Amino acid sequence: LSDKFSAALAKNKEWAAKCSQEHPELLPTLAVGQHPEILWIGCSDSRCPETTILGLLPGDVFTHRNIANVIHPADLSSGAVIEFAVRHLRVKHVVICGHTKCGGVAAALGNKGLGILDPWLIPLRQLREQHLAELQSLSRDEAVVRLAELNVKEGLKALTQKSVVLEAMQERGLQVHGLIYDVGSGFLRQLDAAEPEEALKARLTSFKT
Amino acid sequence: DKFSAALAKNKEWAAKCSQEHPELLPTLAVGQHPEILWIGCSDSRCPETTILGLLPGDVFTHRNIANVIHPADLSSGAVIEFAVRHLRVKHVVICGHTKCGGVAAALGNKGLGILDPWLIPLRQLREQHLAELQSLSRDEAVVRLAELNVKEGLKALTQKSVVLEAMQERGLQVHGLIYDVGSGFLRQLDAAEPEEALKARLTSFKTD
Amino acid sequence: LSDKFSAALAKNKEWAAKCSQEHPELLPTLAVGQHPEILWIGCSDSRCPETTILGLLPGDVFTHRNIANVIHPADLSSGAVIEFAVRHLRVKHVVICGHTKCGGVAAALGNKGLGILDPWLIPLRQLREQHLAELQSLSRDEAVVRLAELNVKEGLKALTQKSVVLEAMQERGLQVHGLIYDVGSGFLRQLDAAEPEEALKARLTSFKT
Amino acid sequence: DKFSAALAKNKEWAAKCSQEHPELLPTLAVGQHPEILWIGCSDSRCPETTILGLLPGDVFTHRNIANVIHPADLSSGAVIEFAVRHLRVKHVVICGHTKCGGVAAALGNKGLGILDPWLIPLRQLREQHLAELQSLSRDEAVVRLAELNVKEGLKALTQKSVVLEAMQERGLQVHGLIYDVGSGFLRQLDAAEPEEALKARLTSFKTD
Ligand SMILES: [Zn+2]
Ligand SMILES: [Zn+2]
Ligand SMILES: [Zn+2]
Ligand SMILES: [Zn+2]
Repeated sequence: LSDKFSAALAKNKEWAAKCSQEHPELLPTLAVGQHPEILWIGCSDSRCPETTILGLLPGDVFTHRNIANVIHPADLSSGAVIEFAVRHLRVKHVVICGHTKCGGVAAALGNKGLGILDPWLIPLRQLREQHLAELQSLSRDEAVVRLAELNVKEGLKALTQKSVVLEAMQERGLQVHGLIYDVGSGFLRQLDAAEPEEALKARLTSFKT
Repeated sequence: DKFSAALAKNKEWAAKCSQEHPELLPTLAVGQHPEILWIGCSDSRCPETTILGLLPGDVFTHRNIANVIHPADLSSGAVIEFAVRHLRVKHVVICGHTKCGGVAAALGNKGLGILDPWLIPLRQLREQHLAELQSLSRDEAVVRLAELNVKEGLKALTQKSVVLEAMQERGLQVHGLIYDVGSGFLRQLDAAEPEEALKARLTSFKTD
Repeated sequence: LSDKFSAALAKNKEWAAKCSQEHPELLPTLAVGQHPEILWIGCSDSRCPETTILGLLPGDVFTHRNIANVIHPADLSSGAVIEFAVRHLRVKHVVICGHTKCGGVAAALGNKGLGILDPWLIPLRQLREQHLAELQSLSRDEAVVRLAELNVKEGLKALTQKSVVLEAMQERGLQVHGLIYDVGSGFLRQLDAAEPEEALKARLTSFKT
Repeated sequence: DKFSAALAKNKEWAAKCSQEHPELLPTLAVGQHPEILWIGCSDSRCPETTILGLLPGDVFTHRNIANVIHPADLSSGAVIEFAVRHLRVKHVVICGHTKCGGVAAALGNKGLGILDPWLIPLRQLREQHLAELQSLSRDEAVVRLAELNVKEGLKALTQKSVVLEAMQERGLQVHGLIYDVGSGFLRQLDAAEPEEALKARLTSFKTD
């Protein structure tokens, strides 16, 4: 039965042939330089390929995907992506997308040791501690969704606790957005993700350099 | 507004998926079973699922600046642990690309703030291969250092007990590619190491 | 003659001579194996050498020192020290020691960009944002002290959001302590670092493996 | 017991310091001017200020498991930036030591949880030098890998623009030591590199 790696390289050649036949200017024009307007921070989960689920093309979405779309404030991996997207490509939108049935969110609600995943998941366990009574009042499936939403909202806070982001929000109206992707339906939903404007004033004072 | 345009295109895409693959999304909701972990660049021109002609559920994905594997990076570390031990992917692919902004940054000497520590592995390869890279044009050096970065990434990937375990226990394979953003073609890298190399790595890294 | 490095190697040999003369069994007995009962997490600040300011000897204090004694939850540097000290050496005490006139705490209350220090100092700026009204109500010098104390208390919280620490606290009565070192007087003062008992219960539920 | 005993000994030490160095604490109350950055092991037997016969204010200090320099580690990165750029230390010392638990862990094949990613650089040196280390006794291998770790750390330390700038601008020096926990003596390591090596590093790492 088929080697999925070999099958993928053959499907890549078919995709390159389709590009050459249907849109022969697209890839050569993108090779001159990318100009995406969107930074996507989402989960590595194979069911959440940003460009496919958004109905977009190569060149549209600058992408970071990690376990459970977690923003550790001092993580160089997300830190370097955000610096490059915001300062160098000047994206207009930063999207943090969580998803239903997230294995990283579910791991954080369990109490099994998962080796190197344990430090990675600490931010999710911090949210679990802070919201423990609320999460215990929900079904397992509702708790995984609620913690996924709380994680997206906390990530948007962490994202704005960066001078490069606050500068872009003041200079060009950079927007930040929280989404949940429903792996069962294919639909994205927006999170309210409200903060008092008081919140951003304190953050500006505390973080702009 | 590209954000509101993308949400409208998402709804259209999800509706079309329900009509043209009616079993896909409901079966994916039960559980993912991807056979491939892709480690690639965040570059907007390298969306793994589209360039491979695949579907949602096929590729477990990590994308960062210049597809760099720092040995002790928890972000790539956690992805590799989850993909290899929990999802049991059969393939790990590191994919570099032509016209990589991270590779180009590393060949320059401009300070880029938080990017500077991130790009150290590329500058280590630049130092190690300095005569070879200086013998090339800037455009040729950006390709060459992209290739050297993929090959070094495959070494870093295999200096992990979780990977070495899966290679011996269940035949996990690792692969290096370069994506040409101008042609849409993936090229396989030779990425040769003597078998002697994996023996010393097993001794040095595999834990009980 | 002015070279502090060569002067330090000469003073090292004088110190080795003093050990051989005054306590000839000490270093050979320590060479058999270390048994410190204290893990110290302090600032790199040259004024805070733990073994000297505690009046202790080599072998007494397992030590981590970093900029402003910051505990990033997912930092492998502090993570590995804590794992080794708590699980393998079985220390009885973990001390987080902040200090007066901390340059890292002062940096976090300023708005100058300090390159690679910026991500490192984010937890201090998070405390600044959370306590902004309180810190703005104080003099510059009082704010530097207050933020230094808030940083030690936040570090003790981060330290207990680790299964290895919670396990040792329950199984063998490991204790954790917050101190401030006054660089001008040489005195250590203890911080209260009391938590509502609800807090510790939720942390056990949320973090113990 | 030992915690309350240490607080009482602290007060006695501060009282004795006021009598035997009456200018020291009042000068330190206002600031610090150490000329040395020490990067050493957390090992309780390697307290830098004590083994150097120095005082508070003399040694800006970073201690971690096995004195490992991960190139992109923000913990060591932030210390080096602060010491070199802001305090303008004249010397950076990396000190390894005999009977190092982290070095010994890297030569074993037991899984140690969060220590495993931390110890990768030691296992990379073990792989690179495997034949040489297998030719030695356990005790000789622990010393040899400790020395290889100090030398690799000095390379990582100099692959930083802040260090290279200080070396060129103000003659910052870097030094590798091994501390013998049994004798109390520091030994200097030869730590030779072709001058060719530092030139390629300057080209590859110094920001304009
Ligand atoms: Zn997920
Ligand atoms: Zn790239
Ligand atoms: Zn300090
Ligand atoms: Zn050691």
